Amino acid sequence: RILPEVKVEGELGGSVTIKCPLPEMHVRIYLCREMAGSGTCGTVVSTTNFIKAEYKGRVTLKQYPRKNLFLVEVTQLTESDSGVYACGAGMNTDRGKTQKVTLNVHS
Amino acid sequence: RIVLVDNKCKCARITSRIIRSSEDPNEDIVERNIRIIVPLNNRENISDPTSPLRTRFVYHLSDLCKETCYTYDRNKCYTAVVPLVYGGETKMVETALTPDACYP
Amino acid sequence: IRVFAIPPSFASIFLTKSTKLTCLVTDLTTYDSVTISWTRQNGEAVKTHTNISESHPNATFSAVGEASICEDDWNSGERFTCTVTHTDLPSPLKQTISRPLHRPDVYLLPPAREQLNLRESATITCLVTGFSPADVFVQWMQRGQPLSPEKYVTSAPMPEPQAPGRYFAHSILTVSEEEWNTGETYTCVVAHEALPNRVTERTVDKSTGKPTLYNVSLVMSDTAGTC
Amino acid sequence: REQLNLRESATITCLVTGFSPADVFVQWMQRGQPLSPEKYVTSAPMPEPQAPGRYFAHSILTVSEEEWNTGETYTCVVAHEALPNRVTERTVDKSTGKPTLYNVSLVMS
Ligand SMILES: *[C@@H]1O[C@H](CO)[C@@H](O)[C@H](O)[C@H]1NC(C)=O
Repeated sequence: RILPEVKVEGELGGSVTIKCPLPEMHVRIYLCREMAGSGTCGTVVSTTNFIKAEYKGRVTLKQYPRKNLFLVEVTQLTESDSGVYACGAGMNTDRGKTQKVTLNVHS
Repeated sequence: RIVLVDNKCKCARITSRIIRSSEDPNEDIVERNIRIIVPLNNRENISDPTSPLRTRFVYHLSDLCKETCYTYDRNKCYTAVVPLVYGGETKMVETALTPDACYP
Repeated sequence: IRVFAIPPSFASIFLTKSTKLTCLVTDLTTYDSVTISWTRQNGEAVKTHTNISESHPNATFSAVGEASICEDDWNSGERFTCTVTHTDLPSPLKQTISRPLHRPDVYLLPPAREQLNLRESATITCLVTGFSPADVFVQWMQRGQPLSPEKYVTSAPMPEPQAPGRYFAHSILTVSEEEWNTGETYTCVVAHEALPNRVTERTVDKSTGKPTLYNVSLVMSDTAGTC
Repeated sequence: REQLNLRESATITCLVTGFSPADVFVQWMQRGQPLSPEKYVTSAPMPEPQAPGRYFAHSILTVSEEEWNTGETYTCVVAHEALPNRVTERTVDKSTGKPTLYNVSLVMS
């Protein structure tokens, strides 16, 4: 139920980094975009190699055991209605989401 | 608010509140806000799946204000042991029903 | 010629931890006792007696004798004798007092709705039942600070009509209706010898009581196997 | 509620407040004829902690738990001089505590 709201801004040339708590458990760490139309959550990147088809090659992830932190970095942002992204751990996405954020690509 | 029965085994959470109502006299309201989260598809014996499907769901507001229960906690773990042939010798091996909750 | 000996009370060993045998002698013409003494079956002496009272308005003198004893000097099953002397009887008068159980139950009862409709003062009550022996102390605490005894009263314990071994009593506190509208801690603290910690508080507020409007919001899904 | 869960015998409390003269009388009427004096116990009148010259009292009736679900009255009658008719009485039953409307929601998706 935590709300670590962050208001990073990013254009097409702008790159946006999202900070997530890393429990170091290493079973699964992921970011999940909540789907406004369906009313549920939709994974974008995880510990697994899968990635969104529209987002292929544009988003990467960094693990920091030294600081126990997880980085989701997006190099290019194509005016997405950047909804709410939830960091989470574990296979079950809805039950494993820890923190949620939302920002704005425009300004 | 007043609901110190957040026991996540039977899911209950029946809190109490007082409608700071429209500013008339103490014509107030007392509530009991239940939210039971039925697993419904879980198994009878919570630590052993060989038990049949748990159909009945009993809910007494006495024992849930603290036992067999229905769901899994993130802070606790439930495990199991399994055999295998691999030919002749059968060796017990330990598995965990709750991954990302008690993974070694 | 009035001579009496009174034992200590639980309301003093919990409030101040000051168990002490008292010996009150009054109505004697010249002097109640020129020398107070307290003796025991094993022949153990006692401490000093002081705080002597002035003569009564009815042409007689009052005297008191103190036997400051240990806490276990009354729960070990032994007797106490108050040696008192006068001037007309050549024999030193003697008097003896000694000591002879079930756990109580405490119940909070909410003020009746009718007096809440009148808006002067609701009376909260805590009933203590089934205690043996009749050795219960009751006090009222608000927000962790006790209230003055002038605000609440406690009933002298009476024997149960059906269970003579058991005893029952109660205490009541009057509070302004508006205060109970806003609400307070309202703790009835109870102290009986048949209690683990000597302690069994129960409390009440506007939040608790008879619920007049529920609303259950139980949910169903099909994967919350992990509440 | 907690007394009713012991499933043994319940206690009715009858409280009288604010009367100036002492020596009030309390009797327990059971929908018709009275009851034996040993089925109820009344206390003495003590002064009011709040009021200067007013008193109060309290009486207890002990009944079996099962008698409530039967649905009997067990009314309390009191007599005192200051009453307009020198006598009054009240009553209470399990049907007095139940009045409450519920409220239920039940989603399943
Ligand atoms: C329960 O009642 C309160 C106030 O009456 C209301 O705010 C709340 O939404 C209700 N809950 C449900 C599940 O209807």
